[PDB]
Amino acid sequence: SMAQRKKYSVYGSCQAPALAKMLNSCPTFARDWELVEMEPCFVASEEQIDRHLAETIPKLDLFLYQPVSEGYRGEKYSSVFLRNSMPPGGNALSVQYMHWEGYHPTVNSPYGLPPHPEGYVDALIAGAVVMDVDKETYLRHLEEIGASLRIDIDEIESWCVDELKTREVGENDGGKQIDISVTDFILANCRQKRLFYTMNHPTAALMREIAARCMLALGYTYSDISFDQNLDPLDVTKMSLYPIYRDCFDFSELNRMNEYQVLYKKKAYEPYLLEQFEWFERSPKADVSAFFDRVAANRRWVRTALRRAFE
Ligand SMILES: *SCCNC(=O)CCNC(=O)[C@H](O)C(C)(C)COP(=O)(O)OP(=O)(O)OC[C@H]1O[C@@H](n2cnc3c(N)ncnc32)[C@H](O)[C@@H]1OP(=O)(O)O
Ligand SMILES: [Cl-]
Ligand SMILES: [Cl-]
Ligand SMILES: [Cl-]
Ligand SMILES: [Cl-]
Repeated sequence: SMAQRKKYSVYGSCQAPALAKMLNSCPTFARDWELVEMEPCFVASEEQIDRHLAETIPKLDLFLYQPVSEGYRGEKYSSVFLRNSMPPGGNALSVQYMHWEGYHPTVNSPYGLPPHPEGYVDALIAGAVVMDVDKETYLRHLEEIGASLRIDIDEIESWCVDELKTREVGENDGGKQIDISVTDFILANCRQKRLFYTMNHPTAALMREIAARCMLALGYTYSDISFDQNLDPLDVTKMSLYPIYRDCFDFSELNRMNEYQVLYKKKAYEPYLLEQFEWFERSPKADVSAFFDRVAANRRWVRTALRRAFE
């Protein structure tokens, strides 16, 4: 019934609690399923993950999860190890980890550098710092950078799709193919609808879409699927598209590059980008260079933009 709904959990990145929130907002889903919450992979403590292996997972009818490698934090947090503890007759369905750099091709997260309080940094700025390009020069060249990215938009999108398709194979989930994905949807809609606020924070529209695919995988009909349209669980931070590049997107509005939102606060694009320079200049140059090299290695358009703007 209702006090006798089946039990499910959602484990994975920050997208996992967001997906549970979205699913719970569908009355037909909520009629059948009761959430038992699991902390996501980046925050679960050892005590918490131990408890979930012992007490949560063996009681689930459904484990919706994103692939998480053993190398991330250890076996205990890995999707292979967690799903192994499911009871007989339980169902474990993998859900795509949604990552897409196509709106903000200059943005990534620190590797080998201190964590940034906002979680994201502009990697092209890191390259400029290494190249001894001054912050004022960079700010005067935003259009040249955006023009380069615009010329390269198809290459960028092709790579973004390939990264998702490669991950569908599930190497970080013991070689199990990902059950539930939205790759074709993302490519087909990305220029028409804003699908990501940051590379790994889907907007409401994308969260609804993936939640819908989960419901289809569970055997619900298309007509069963409806969500709270006001839910936008990953809206904390909103990266701004660069000038010129932004005009490739149907939704693009204000001010020659929009303000950023970071941790729910608005920040004008000029001070935001100047502060990125200041942040990188605090770290050892060798480490900033290692970071930029790591980002640029498989992202041709990044070095191309730096060269076209600053050579
Ligand atoms: S909801 C956003 C919360 N943020 C995070 O969890 C931090 C960023 N994500 C990750 O570190 C990983 O994606 C997690 C969730 C821990 C899973 O890690 P795995 O070891 O299982 O494997 P991944 O392939 O998911 O991650 C490895 C690196 O690859 C980046 N990444 C994932 N997906 C893509 C796509 N499609 N394109 C490019 N890069 C992608 C991850 O961010 C991660 O980056 P590193 O810089 O190597 O940490
Ligand atoms: Cl059971
Ligand atoms: Cl799809
Ligand atoms: Cl924008
Ligand atoms: Cl060229």
